[PDB]
Amino acid sequence: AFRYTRSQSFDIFDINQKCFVLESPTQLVALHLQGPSSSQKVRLNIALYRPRGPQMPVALGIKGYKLYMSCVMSGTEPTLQLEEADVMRDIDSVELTRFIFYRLDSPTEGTTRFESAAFPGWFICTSLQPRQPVGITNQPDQVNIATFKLSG
Repeated sequence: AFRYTRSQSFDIFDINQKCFVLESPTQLVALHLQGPSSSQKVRLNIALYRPRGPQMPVALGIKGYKLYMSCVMSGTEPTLQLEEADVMRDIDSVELTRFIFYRLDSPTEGTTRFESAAFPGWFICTSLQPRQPVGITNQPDQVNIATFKLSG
């Protein structure tokens, strides 16, 4: 279990300077943005949680679109999705742990990885190629990018 402490908004880019856009209500994509005002860069409203004991556990809100990121099984594959969810005070079930990621900062380099709490060993990643969905991988930074830079 995790209990909400506060939220803070951040810009995010991957290590190749791709940002996120909301391609459709259920899919984020990563691209090099310099487009029109129908392609609006996504910011994250990062909800920080305090654990029980069983670390910076966070939920990742898609700022202004009323969505949170989650990891769920689809078929037999771990999958990143976006779900309509309100702000969750208490994450106190295996089910709700789908919304929790461990924010893993490398302070010296200012980079960050996000590991799923529901699927340990799985990390948020982007394709090496632009205009592809944001996903999860158990081979972080291996023919994908799992390294991000956040700025508040």
